[PDB]
Amino acid sequence: MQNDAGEFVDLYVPRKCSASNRIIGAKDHASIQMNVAEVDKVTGRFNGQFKTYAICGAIRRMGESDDSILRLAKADGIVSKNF
Amino acid sequence: GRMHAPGKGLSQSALPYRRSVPTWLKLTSDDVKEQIYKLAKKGLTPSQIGVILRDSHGVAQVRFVTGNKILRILKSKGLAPDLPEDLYHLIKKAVAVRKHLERNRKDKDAKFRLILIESRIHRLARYYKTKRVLPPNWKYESSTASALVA
Amino acid sequence: MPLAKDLLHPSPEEEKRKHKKKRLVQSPNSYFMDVKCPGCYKITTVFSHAQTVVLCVGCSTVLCQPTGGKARLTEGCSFRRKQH
Amino acid sequence: SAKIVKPNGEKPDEFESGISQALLELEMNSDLKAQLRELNITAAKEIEVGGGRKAIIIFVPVPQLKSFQKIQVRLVRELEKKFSGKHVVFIAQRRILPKPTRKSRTKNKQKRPRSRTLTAVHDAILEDLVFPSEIVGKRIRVKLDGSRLIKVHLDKAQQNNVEHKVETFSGVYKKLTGKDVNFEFPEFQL
Amino acid sequence: VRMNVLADALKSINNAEKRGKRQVLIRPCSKVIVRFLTVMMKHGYIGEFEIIDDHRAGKIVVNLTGRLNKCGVISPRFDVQLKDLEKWQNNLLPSRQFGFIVLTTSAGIMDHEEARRKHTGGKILGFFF
RNA sequence: GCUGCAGUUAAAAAGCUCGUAGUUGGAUCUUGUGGAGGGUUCCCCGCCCCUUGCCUCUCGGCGCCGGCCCGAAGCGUUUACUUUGAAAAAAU
Repeated sequence: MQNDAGEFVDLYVPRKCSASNRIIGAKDHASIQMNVAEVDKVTGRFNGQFKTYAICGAIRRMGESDDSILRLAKADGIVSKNF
Repeated sequence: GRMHAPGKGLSQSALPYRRSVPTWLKLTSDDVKEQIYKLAKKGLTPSQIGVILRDSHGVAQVRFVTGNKILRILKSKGLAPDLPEDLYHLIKKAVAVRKHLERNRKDKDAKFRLILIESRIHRLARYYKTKRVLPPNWKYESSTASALVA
Repeated sequence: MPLAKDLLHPSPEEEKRKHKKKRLVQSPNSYFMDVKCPGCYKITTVFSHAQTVVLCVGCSTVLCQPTGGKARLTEGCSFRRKQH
Repeated sequence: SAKIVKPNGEKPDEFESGISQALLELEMNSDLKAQLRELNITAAKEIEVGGGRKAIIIFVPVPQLKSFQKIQVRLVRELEKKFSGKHVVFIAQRRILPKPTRKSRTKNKQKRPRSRTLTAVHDAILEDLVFPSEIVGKRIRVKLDGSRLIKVHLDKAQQNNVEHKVETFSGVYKKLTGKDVNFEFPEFQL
Repeated sequence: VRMNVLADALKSINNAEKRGKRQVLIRPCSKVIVRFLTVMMKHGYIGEFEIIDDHRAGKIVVNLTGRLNKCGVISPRFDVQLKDLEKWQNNLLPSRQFGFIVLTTSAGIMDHEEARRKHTGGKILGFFF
């Protein structure tokens, strides 16, 4: 939200589900934020760098979060587009 | 669903996307027309010519070898009948049930099925009368019906 | 079906399994074949779901019999499909 | 006679008299003398293709074209041998009639046949280019800018007769109709 | 029986969006459906789409982006005049700031904001937001 | 209750099927480059194939050194729809 002077007027901007493009509400206690370690390419070891995803509670309780986290990890380089 | 029954089955033909004649087919357009003209002399209706040609010769769809549907091919030589295929078979079915009911007046199922055939004759004749295939004065009658198929 | 399977590229084993009218584009399961018999050897063409009791050019009394599904051959030398 | 191409006033052009000379002189050797009979070619043109090279288009009248295709497999191979490294296509001389409803003069005394519609002509021109091979199916992609692309599927037999000409087919169909086309082979076909 | 094809196309998209599916298949295709989809795509509510030829009216596959709240049809194609269009957008839209009515007019199928620039009335087809 | 209600159990679906009038009815038949206003492609001119779709007169002014051109007319298959003109007491 902006006004005609171009300044912003929301209290905060809420996050959206990485699998589904829908807003995660302030009381969605079934939702999660996932965090995953990157590894260096010469020795397969943690360098302290990481990647993150957020998942809606409605997609978790129907059983679709495992396949959603897998598609996200194949779209990024982690699973390397072969299986 | 079916027009006079509770059934809703799905069986029908499914034509391929490719309209072309196949390279192995030895027949040609005017020899297919002569085979159609010979089979018509035996009194075969258009629906019977297409199965004899599909089963015993190479032609899967006559309309793809010869550019015309086979009732047109017979009409252009005057070989086609006056009363059309389906209306002939419906009228032939109604006279068989009427020969049953003259001696079996207790058969109340046969009485009910005759209403469902003759109301299907009336619906199909009303269609053909608007497209000029039949005279405007054409009428099915329960006394006359035996004379329509002689 | 998962949440994300693409509809434009069914595998041939997904397409061959389903009904002829419910495929992405329609196609028949029936075919044409060439058939040959003992005693007289002029080859002839037959449709696999025939309704006619076929007689060959070799004048044998039955080449095949009709049935509620595919027609059955009288132990003829070929059941070979034509390619197209 | 020679210079068989085009209506009156248009006829004398060097390129198009050159291609029609190269066609009509070929009946003089004993092999094509069996099957050519001075049959009409209505026009020809030489046109650019995407590789910076050239190709030729030959225009054939409709009741003659059913006889040309029966010998085209040898007749085009002889012409592509004789010309300077060119690619050749034969296409029909189809006419389009305008839309009768508020885009033409119209009356009850003659009706526009559906065989003379723009859609029935443009989708017939597509079958002429590919002739040694057969169309297995079409798809159309609509882009986010509102443009269209056509995807054509060609049969998997006879690849060797068309794979080296898909780059001229796109450029020829673009110049005959104004539309983008790609030519492709299927994963599998029933 | 099937009395109207545009109502099937939009009900089929609307049920697929609510299940969270990434694609949907529409059948039969029509000239009216392709022109309606194009208006939603140009405003950013759906992804790109592809048409399949089968020699029997055809089919469409559409890509979904998760932004669409609803799309729908008004079944009698009522006529509208520029003076009465305010009453229809007061009834059908969720806010004055977003969402669109779709009209058919002699200048084409279009967005109700374009019909005011072109100074034209028409018949109502549907809406989206 | 048109916008806008309800009918398993609270009031309420004809015992069942056919059928004339009434209401409703599947897909399909001509587009992108160039210029103005405006944008960075689309709305007005002229074009791949037709741009008022044709046509050739004759009573009747125009352009020029008789003949050839450009505004009426025959009219664009018939209607609904929509946008614009005209014409409708005052008082309220």
